Amino acid sequence: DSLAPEDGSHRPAAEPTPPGAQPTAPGSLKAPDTRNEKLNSLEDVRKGSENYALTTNQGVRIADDQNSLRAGSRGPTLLEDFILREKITHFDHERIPERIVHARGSAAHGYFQPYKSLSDITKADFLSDPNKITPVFVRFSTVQGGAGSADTVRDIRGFATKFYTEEGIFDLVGANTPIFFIQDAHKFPDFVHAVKPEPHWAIPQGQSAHDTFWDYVSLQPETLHNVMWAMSDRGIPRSYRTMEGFGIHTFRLINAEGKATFVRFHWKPLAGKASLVWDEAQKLTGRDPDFHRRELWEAIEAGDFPEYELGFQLIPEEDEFKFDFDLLDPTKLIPEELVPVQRVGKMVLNRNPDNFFAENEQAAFHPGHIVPGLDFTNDPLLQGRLFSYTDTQISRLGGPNFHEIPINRPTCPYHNFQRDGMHRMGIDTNPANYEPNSINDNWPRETPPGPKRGGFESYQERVEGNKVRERSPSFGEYYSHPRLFWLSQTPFEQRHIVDGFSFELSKVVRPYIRERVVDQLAHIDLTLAQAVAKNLGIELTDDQLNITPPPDVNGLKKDPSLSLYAIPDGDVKGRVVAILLNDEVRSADLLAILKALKAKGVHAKLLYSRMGEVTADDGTVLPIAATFAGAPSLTVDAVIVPCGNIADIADNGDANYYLMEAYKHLKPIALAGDARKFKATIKIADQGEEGIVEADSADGSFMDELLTLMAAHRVWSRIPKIDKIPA
Amino acid sequence: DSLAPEDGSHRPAAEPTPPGAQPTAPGSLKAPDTRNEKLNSLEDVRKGSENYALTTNQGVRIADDQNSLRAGSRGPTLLEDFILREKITHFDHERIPERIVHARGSAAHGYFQPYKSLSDITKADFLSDPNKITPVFVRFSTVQGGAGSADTVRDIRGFATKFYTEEGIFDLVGANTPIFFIQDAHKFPDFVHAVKPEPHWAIPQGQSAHDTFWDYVSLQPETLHNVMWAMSDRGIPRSYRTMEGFGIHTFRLINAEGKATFVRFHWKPLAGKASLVWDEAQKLTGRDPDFHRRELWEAIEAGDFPEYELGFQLIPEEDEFKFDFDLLDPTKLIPEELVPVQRVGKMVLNRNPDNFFAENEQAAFHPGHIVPGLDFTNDPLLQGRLFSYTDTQISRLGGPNFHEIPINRPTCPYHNFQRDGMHRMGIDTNPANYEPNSINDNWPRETPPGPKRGGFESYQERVEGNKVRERSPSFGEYYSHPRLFWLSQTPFEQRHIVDGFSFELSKVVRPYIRERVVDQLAHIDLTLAQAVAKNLGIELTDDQLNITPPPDVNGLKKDPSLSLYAIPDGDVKGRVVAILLNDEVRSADLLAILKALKAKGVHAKLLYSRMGEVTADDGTVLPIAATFAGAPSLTVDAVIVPCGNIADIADNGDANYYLMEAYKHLKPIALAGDARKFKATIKIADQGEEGIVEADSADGSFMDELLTLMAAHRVWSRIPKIDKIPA
Ligand code: HDD
Ligand code: HDD
Repeated sequence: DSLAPEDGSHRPAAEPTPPGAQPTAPGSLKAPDTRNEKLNSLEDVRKGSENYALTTNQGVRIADDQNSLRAGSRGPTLLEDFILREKITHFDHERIPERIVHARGSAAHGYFQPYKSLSDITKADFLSDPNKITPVFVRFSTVQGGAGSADTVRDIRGFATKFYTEEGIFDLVGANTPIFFIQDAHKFPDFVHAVKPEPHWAIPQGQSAHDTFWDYVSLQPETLHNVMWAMSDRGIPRSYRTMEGFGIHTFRLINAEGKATFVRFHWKPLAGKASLVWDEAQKLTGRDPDFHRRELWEAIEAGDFPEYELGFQLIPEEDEFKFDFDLLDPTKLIPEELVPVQRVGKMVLNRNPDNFFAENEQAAFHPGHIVPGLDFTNDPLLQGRLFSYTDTQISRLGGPNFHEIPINRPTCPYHNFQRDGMHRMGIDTNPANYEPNSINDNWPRETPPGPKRGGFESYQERVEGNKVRERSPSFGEYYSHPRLFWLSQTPFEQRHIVDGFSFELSKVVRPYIRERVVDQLAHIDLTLAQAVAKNLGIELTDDQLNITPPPDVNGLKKDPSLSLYAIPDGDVKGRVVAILLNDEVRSADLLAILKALKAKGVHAKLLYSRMGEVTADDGTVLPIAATFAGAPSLTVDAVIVPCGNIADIADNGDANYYLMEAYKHLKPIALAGDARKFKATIKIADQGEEGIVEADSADGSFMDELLTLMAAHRVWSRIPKIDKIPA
Repeated sequence: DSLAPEDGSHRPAAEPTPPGAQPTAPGSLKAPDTRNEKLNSLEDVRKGSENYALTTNQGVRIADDQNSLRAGSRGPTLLEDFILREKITHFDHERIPERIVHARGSAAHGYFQPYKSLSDITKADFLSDPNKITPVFVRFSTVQGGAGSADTVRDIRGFATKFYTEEGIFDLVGANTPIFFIQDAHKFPDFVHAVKPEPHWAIPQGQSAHDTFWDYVSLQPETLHNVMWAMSDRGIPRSYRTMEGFGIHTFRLINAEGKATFVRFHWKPLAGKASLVWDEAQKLTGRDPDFHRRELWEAIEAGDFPEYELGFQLIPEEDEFKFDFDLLDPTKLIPEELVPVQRVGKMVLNRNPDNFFAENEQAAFHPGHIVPGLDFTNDPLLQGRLFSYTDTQISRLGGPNFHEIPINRPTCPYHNFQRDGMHRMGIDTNPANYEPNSINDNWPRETPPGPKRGGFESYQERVEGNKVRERSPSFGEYYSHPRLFWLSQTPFEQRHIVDGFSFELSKVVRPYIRERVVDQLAHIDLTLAQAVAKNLGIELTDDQLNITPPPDVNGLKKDPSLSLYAIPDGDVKGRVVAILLNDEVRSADLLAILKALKAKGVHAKLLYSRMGEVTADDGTVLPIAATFAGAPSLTVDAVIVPCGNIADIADNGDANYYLMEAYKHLKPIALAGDARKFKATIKIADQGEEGIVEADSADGSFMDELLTLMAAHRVWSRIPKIDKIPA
């Protein structure tokens, strides 16, 4: 019975559409023409549904899927109802363990291509030819929260890319900050337990603002550098598209001649760097906990493909010990002023998955999954990571055949003498299951190392030392990087860092813990220490006021690449404007607005006080995306209020608060005609004010002003005016 | 090392302490003298920590837990480091599958005691004597969200009680609404999948406001009744302590004579019925996603034990067919005006767990777990539930030995011939592992049914009919209960229902689904349908305008027990008041304020613009609990602003907004002396207005008036005033 509407409006058009225009859908139905080798290789397991009979898992057609089998229609359910038990059994066993860390993540498919051959420095096949494309699957995530936690929390973000290369899978498993909190993997469980929900009551979710995290940080100064990044606006990115990606550790590139080059991996967001502000981010976890997941999926459906530039920081083997920090210390970043990021290639994410569980939830990424031409280093965090990502999927993905889960399968050949394990898919026909063997003539065979298509051979690094459980003495420096980071931020970023620490520490119940953290801040910078201390009602002591600042990092007093906003990098394509409608919209304003927005690739969401439709002054029927309360200003980048019958929304509480919220969160607001009367609500400026666009109508000049504001992301000059507005 | 602070402030006092005064802690440490048989039985597995050496899982002392073993202090990590590998292995496999539904839940220990023997109607041992104390373990939950999802979402709430009886575990697995959405267990997966995050992208979390839920609802009218409950304020409870509890299904009570009585289980909140308002609940999912979990824990730590009264709806076997609706239909409630709830006993929750994962996450509840004196019915939803709850823990808790997990273990004896299975703890010495046997003289033995301590025998219900997959025709009525619920709500409750539907339907992207639900509502009540339709810009057709309303339920045109607020049941103990401080507070007001609150067990939180202290007019040093932004008005029940230097916070946006938010969410507000200046922030006239307490000081009747408002929960007369106001 229950069928599609007559008009076929149940199904989304299979073409790129702006966010909100059509219901979202599985990637292969939304963009059937978007292909790559990995996507095509998944065709063996994709299952359709249209025009097929409903069946059991054993292929038996079901006649009645509305009822259990029972003795009489008001009788007991019978044990022989195998249709019911199969259906319930499958339901009862739907869940699989979520990831210990990074449980909350959003993923997409894409492709990578190098700009030029990198054969002089590496024999890795995927970086050898500019016209050789490598399919990717990328998963972005948060760290602390469960798979059901919110997206816009303050946390580090994970940035994992699976490269399906012709010589094996390469997983580049990184983050959105260039360092990690700890130095040795042996302490991972301590750090993670400290930041995770506390053990007695399992609170708080997706928040570091609790006693145990700050206790750990206070006793483990090595965490301060990544804590600085977390407390900055880097901890609350606007989108996965507008954050940097870093592999954190120093790895090696190995060329065909055997030369090893130290490398640190970077991802540069081609959409620019952009973060939310704390109040916005926190409120957004409540208004839309799926904001980053939704934004990524819709960008891809709209053709606004998340694009990243892969970059390498290359350090010659002879320069290993030439910085004032150890290259193998993952709490230490390599300043771009010292070692520039060389551009390597572009990564484009152009298709969403079909089924989240099957492809995203089951995907297994592991930093040990390298290929010939790449190698590890002795970074002690990286070292311990190699043990963990293979181990963990034995329970998470049920066994050692996790490489056979469709999303994890290599697109290149794979043959070995490994057999069985739970849910073995591969049916091996090889007479032998061991080597050496004569019965299959020793196949599959080992392959000597070589310039191309060779077997993996580890770089023969000289190892010289006693068996010790000891931290390198060169890792024993914890304040210089934190301070380099602090001094590289703009004044408004520095305040946001202050506010982040002050907010977090205010949630720490034990006051001595707050004081210990403030003491640690005094070893980084007294201006910073004092600003936090004042917000906590703490007085720095005389000894604290006399702590000598840490040395500069190899002479650097700052490095602007560490700031999100010091150097403009603002792209408006893919951003969204909230348009506040009224019941007699001036169609001339609306036309100029959409044309201008369309030219720059900026989307629009038409909002009103109710759903359904509104008719403009020229009879144009405008479908309403959401109500003012339904899609808060949190969800958009700027707000436009066109002229029309302004008296319709002039006394609307939600319409007024929409502007106050956007204003508080430093977003550009544009008011046309009688819409300028909303200026009173945001008690500010008579003549005008930088950040607020105004004119008698919405024209070319009005829209160019707004788009220029959006290019700079937020109106930082308005900071001084926001802490009086009651919003 | 010796890192605790000399002064012992790291450790919370082991005595009842109000919320926020001390760091929360594991139950056995916070309240060591609070015991019961189950808590004492868990002593064999409880593990301490203080004064013990740090070891591996095999008992080997660890010398250095900061480092991995490597060849050289900057060398590679060695495979022989078994201390590293064991610690990472345990960490790597910490997670277990979350529950398929109700993954998000908060639990506590407690006890139950009947008021009088129920031997005349049931031979269940736990109800046979008023002096018989039964230890309980209760878990409250949401339904849709994952374990890391938020607490104050709009959803049904789970309410599961594990009764550790002398004759077996009795699990009463209910919810906070008297009905469920579907009629037959075979459609459970259908309904759940429809409400859960959509499969392509896994959005949205913790919400039924999406197309697939409303698609299903519109095609399955049986769901309308529970949908009505969810859309009302019942879907967003103030706390687990202030919601009702129901078993939903009609079960049987069996006495010693063999007589069967139909019974529906009820839980009455002794703190009363109380819910949030939509905007507060949604915002509160952002400001504190653990609000219910925290509130439950802290109430128990303050000694404000959640107390519930078990009640029975009793229906004689001869009255099975005397109602308009089928007694076995779970989408139908039994109106208390027809069948009164008879008070049976009291449940007190007085101790939190020690470890959330071990006790809360691994607890397994199942409604098939009944004891002699209770029995099932043919309710088709219940029938299928009996299959599911044993089945699901084979994956969730790793096997069939899940009753051996400490929290799940019976306190009474258990002996049988079941053996082996993963994680087998019990070491059986019985020579026989089968019955009948002679080698152990047939022990353990079967026990015949009898008045007390006898074997389980099912009630010999007559079964007659053909083997059919068929819904009983008596279940085919879908609108009369929904309508009864609608008509029993107050006008502001009805507005809130209209608002829930309107908001949820606005998040449904396909307009035709919205229209179809509107068509269903028009079968329930025209006023309701029209109001929702208006908010969605949908016009009812003339046909929809003349749909004749469903008949009354057995002559009833309303039943006031179905309303949260129609019949007052306001309890103020355990509620919390925000106190907006200034830098020269009038200490006399503060003393009057704080003592009046303490007298009624109402908690307070002293807030300010920063942390630290503030000095009152007489030099009294006031400890600040949180900042205005740090503990938003969403978390409190009322706000008081004492006299003092009001100009200190008068132009503080946050303080002003605090009052705007609380005013909007209908909470009592009290302003003393110059704190009346804030009236212009909330637009209060000079003469005052109901819901706002105001006077020259906090003396006389100021606190009694404020406490009367708190007793009535929220100021429902202010609804019309909140319409405008930009907050
Ligand atoms: C020693 C253990 C260890 C340590 C020291 C790290 N983690 Fe890790 N992390 C794991 C143990 C692990 C894990 C336990 O193996 C996980 C979770 C489950 C999974 O599959 O892998 C994982 C997941 C995981 C993911 C999610 C993969 C996904 O999206 O599926 C990311 C992006 C990171 N990690 C990145 C980091 C960063 C950049 C780290 C340091 C630089 C780091 N990990 C340290
Ligand atoms: C046939 C399937 C079935 C049906 C029709 C129901 N559920 Fe259920 N229930 C599940 C299958 C299940 C489950 C999959 O077996 C769960 C998941 C986790 C578990 O242990 O039990 C569960 C758990 C579960 C819990 C959480 C126990 C805890 O806190 O651990 C609550 C309170 C209930 N549900 C309540 C109910 C009620 C009031 C429902 C309707 C009357 C209902 N469920 C219908």
